Amino acid sequence: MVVEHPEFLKAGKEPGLQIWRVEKFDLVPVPTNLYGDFFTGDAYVILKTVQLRNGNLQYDLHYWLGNECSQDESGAAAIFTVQLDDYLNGRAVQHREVQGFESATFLGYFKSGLKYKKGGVASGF
Amino acid sequence: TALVCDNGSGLVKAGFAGDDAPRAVFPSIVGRPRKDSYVGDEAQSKRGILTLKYPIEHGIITNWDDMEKIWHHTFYNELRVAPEEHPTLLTEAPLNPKANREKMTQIMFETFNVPAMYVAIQAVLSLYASGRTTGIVLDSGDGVTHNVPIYEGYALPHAIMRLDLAGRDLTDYLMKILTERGYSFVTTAEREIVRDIKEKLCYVALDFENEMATAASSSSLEKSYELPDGQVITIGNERFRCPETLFQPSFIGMESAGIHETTYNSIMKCDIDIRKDLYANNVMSGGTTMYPGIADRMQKEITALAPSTMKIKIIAPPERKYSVWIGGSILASLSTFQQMWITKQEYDEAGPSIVHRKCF
Ligand SMILES: Nc1ncnc2c1ncn2[C@@H]1O[C@H](COP(=O)(O)OP(=O)(O)OP(=O)(O)O)[C@@H](O)[C@H]1O
Ligand SMILES: [Ca+2]
Ligand SMILES: [Ca+2]
Repeated sequence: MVVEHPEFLKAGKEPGLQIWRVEKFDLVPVPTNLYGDFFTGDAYVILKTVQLRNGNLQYDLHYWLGNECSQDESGAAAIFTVQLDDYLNGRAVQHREVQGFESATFLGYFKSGLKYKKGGVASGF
Repeated sequence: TALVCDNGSGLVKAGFAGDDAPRAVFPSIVGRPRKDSYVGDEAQSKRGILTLKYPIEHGIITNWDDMEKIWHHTFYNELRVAPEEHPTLLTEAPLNPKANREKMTQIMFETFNVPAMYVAIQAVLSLYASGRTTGIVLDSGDGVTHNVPIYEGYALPHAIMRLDLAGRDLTDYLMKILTERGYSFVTTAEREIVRDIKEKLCYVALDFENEMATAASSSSLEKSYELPDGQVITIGNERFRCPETLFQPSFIGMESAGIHETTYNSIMKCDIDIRKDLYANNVMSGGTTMYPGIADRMQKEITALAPSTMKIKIIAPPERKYSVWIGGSILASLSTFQQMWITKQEYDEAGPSIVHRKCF
């Protein structure tokens, strides 16, 4: 169960916000400058790393499901969130975020507003 | 390239990891003389000269000698690949005995020489297929029915409910009440017909008493069906009485409680905090769940058991005959899952016991 995937190594190394998009059975890091703009036809994974006073880190994993995102993507997102949690010693809290029914917290991360945009990368099947 | 294989009681789902569906599906049956053996349709067609057997009883592998035949047929006959050239992912029933898990692994490496393998639980894959980590699944195939609650990725063995009631039982029941009506359905050939009827016309009744009252009064609920020889027959109140047995097991003379009831009991037997999410994510899997108005009749029955202010939501995707398989197809295709495999090297090192540590 030990994952050697580069993004897991970079996963939660310091406080901040980290985003990935599911792309044909693989996590790919979104450009820092495109954070907040989501393709409604794809599935994403979001990791919020918060600095605890005890010196340790807090983790909250949110997997976002676009309306038009394919089943391979929705399934991948969920499995990847289950994997990232284990990788970070089961410490993270798993959150399922659907398009339009996001939790206050998840909406709260984006300061300049969360935007949707139609389209998205193809399915892996 | 990876291969996925869902070993059901009645049917064997199998294909390539990356496909949106299994390339091969057939009956989990092995026939030998009363080459030297037949599997699947070959066996059924030549049922008169062969002694048929089921190598999986209630989702548990009983006959290992025959189970090997099932797999041989899966590799060479159906899918047509070299087992030793492809990593093979298998599936199991929830609460699978330690012994099975090992014996299962052994066979793949020793008697088949696969380069890598893995064994995940069916119900879990179904949940992953719905794009969910936490939730309670209701997998009901031909052999058995289960209630597998899952939280943040992993199942909860203590809250698992098993039920010896499934497709085959409903088929057999249909035969009884349809004969009592007037027709005659007893032989092995006549069962297959009754099974076709089950899958085509049967449906779950929102309010049972109101349908029995509406059946007795008009004939707007009746349907016709053409047999193979030609003769036509009408099917009345037994459209919805057959699948009703799932909610009221007493119908076939059982002691067990309803599927809606077992679901509740399961959820109740979990931690108080995670109760809300199990109620809010009821995924349905397996084949004997494909009745029309099933997600509706459940949705109604559970809301009546659970608190008034509780949010409920039943899920039954159109592809729930293959949910299990599809979940695995996605899992086997992941880039991260390249490390999760059990390689031959690791099997030689540790032997069959390695399965217990690598796979949950
Ligand atoms: N539309 C339908 N209505 C009712 N039953 C159906 C329908 N479609 C399929 N089935 C039933 O589903 C059963 C097979 O489903 P499935 O492949 O999930 O079972 P399995 O996994 O082999 O059994 P188990 O869950 O015991 O391992 C068959 O017995 C069939 O009668
Ligand atoms: Ca897409
Ligand atoms: Ca099954």
